[PDB]
Amino acid sequence: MIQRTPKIQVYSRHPAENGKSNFLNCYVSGFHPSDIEVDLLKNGERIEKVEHSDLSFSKDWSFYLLYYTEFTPTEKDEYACRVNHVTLSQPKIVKWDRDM
Amino acid sequence: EVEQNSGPLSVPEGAIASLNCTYSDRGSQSFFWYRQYSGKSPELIMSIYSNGDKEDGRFTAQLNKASQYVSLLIRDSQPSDSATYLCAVGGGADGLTFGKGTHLIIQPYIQNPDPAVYQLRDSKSSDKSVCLFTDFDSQTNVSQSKDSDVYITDKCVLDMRSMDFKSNSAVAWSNKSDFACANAFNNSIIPEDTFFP
Amino acid sequence: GSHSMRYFFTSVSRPGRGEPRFIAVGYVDDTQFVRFDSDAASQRMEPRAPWIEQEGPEYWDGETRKVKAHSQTHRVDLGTLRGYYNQSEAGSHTVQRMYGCDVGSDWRFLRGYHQYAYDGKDYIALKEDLRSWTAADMAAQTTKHKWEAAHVAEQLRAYLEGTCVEWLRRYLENGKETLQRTDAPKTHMTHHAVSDHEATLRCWALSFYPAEITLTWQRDGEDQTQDTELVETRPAGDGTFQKWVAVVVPSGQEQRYTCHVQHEGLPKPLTLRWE
Amino acid sequence: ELAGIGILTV
Amino acid sequence: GITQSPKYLFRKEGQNVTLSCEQNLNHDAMYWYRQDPGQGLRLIYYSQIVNDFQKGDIAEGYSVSREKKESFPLTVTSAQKNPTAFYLCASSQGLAGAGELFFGEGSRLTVLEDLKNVFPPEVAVFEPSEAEISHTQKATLVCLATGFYPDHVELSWWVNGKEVHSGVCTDPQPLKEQPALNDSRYCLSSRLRVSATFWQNPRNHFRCQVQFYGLSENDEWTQDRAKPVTQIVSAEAWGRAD
Ligand SMILES: [Cl-]
Ligand SMILES: [K+]
Ligand SMILES: [K+]
Repeated sequence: MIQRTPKIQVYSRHPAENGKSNFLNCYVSGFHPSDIEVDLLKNGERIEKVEHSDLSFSKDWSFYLLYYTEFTPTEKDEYACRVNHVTLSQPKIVKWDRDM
Repeated sequence: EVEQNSGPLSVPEGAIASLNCTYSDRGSQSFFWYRQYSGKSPELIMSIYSNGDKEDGRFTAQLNKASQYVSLLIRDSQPSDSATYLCAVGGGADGLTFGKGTHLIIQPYIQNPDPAVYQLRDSKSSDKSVCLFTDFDSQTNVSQSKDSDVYITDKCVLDMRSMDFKSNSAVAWSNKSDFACANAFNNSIIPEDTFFP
Repeated sequence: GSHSMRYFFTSVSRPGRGEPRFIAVGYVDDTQFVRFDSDAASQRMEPRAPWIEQEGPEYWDGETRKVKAHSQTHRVDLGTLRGYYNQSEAGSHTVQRMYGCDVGSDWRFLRGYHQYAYDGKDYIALKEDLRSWTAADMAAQTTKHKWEAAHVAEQLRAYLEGTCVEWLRRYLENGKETLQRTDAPKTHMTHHAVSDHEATLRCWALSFYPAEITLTWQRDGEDQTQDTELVETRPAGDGTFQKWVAVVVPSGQEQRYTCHVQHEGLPKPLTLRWE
Repeated sequence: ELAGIGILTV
Repeated sequence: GITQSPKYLFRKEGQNVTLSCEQNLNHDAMYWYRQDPGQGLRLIYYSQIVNDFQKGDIAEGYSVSREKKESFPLTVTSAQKNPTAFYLCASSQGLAGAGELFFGEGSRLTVLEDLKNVFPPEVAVFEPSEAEISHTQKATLVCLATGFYPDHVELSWWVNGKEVHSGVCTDPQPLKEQPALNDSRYCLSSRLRVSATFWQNPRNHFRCQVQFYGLSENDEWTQDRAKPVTQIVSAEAWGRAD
């Protein structure tokens, strides 16, 4: 029963212009077991309307999902992805960088 | 759904016998030929999963998923190969649809034929008997009766491993008072070199 | 260039909280096109790409049941493997099955495969010859013999060579605008400073398809792969993908180093340096 | 499309 | 192997009946088909995995359980107005329809409208013609089991007490003695031939028996005769020297 801790990547579909609509992608991968919870936050607050891909896995059997939601960024707003998995003793917040 | 070429079909001992079948579902991935003797339970002889031919000595099946064609042909065909051949198709986690079937009857070797018509009285009675037309060749027919109370049977192949003989032996009888054995086959093409004692 | 139809099944025993989670998905190359989730409302294999919607309920029902039966296998397997490994009723456990075909540029058979795994570890798999079986445990040898006696390899080989490739090609013609198309990379560089005498260089590459890509940093010819950092290939959601590769440099001396692109979306490769 | 053959209880 | 039981049976409308079918091959898939004359075998049910089963297109008026993986019992309920058929159990290792389908050994179910019209087979040997023992090196002993209902019979010939095949042909199809309505009498026609060397010898016993499947121990009585039970009915011959 072999744990692999997830690899999270938070990015938008295209680059951002402020006030200019986009999708916010969180991409979790390399993880195991299946059991996982992923929320996207806006100002540390839980976005309701988030869709996500169907559970698949890579060659080494490790899982990977993509949680996306639509968003229209600004200067003031911060955004994250909060990922709960057995390997993390509290869910991993990962803030969105428009540089990385 | 699984339409099967159908007769019945006759083929002599040694002659090659072929049976086609076709199926109306692209989702079909597995293909089978079962054989069924009368009042007995179907048994597999051939199974095929991809295109081309598969062979097991005397039987050889072939499949074309494109045309939706599944075939069987029997080489060297024995009498052992009589009774019904069954095309079945699967590969959709839905069980197995069997086709109509094809009754393939093989003609043995009535190689010392002597047609003849005797009578056979009872062992707990006198008269009140039957009519045994026997040892005749495989290409004969034994068609139905003239009266509603005259009851003629159809033929029956009959192998012995002791003498290696095979006799096509029909039977007939009736309740009628003035019943006899000359008139017993007044509805069939019996050979005219027949030996009525 | 080459292509592939791939089916990924996932099965997770959740004892106490009922029937196990079961999620079949279906890819052509890197485009998802069918799905099944046991926790879905429909209880039907759905389309996840417009070009499989063409196929009438005949296609779908036959796929729905086929997948229902896959789940029904794993349902038992979980039971059996808990058996084999003497594990507890309390524990949740996972099976993943994975089979698919590969076809070259000419669209004809090269590779088939049937990888299987319990709890992340390899358990059994159909070997590259589509005839023998490999299996990492003595437990799985019990399964290997089982699968030898039954002649699964026969059934399975005729799928992978046969049924798979003709169905792969049926899909590559249906959605050829979706699938055969090659979207080209759209690269640039975000350069930022880590200190006074140092700076970062990300060589981006957006909006491309398929996900195959190789970005490496070259210090004017020198294969730099110690100071580099290369993140795994994001899916954009779009349908296209994304990727960048970072590296840190003796900054100030910036306009010196090269980013080597590699893709079949772009006929012959690229090289970039700072503006 | 899916396999309907060559799949077995472990 | 697979075993389905029983080879024959019949129950009157108002009562159910069950065709139990077990197997020990450890196959996941199990199936029940009914074959009618003229038609092929229609699928009644199949059962992919334990505790689970699935319709065919002729399941209306049939129950099946799968409590254990070994057995797939098919209850023919007070079902439809036409359950008379040949029923086949079957297992297959893997997905339903993927593999060989190892079949049971059949079952012959029939309706019973009233037990008043149920007779056993009156058997009689018909001694071999002497003008046939003239031409040949042989002798054809014919047997007519006649005047029985329902159709449920087997047939071995017994030399001294010897179930014998080669020399015997039986008769895949019987013959009805009334050509119209549903209720009627039957008659079979086997044919044992033997050489003249072991027939004409008067110290050698010949016989034709009929394993009839008639009424159970449970059944009722309001007739002026005797009951037809699951029995054997026979008729015999010997040699007569010359
Ligand atoms: Cl279904
Ligand atoms: K690919
Ligand atoms: K993939």
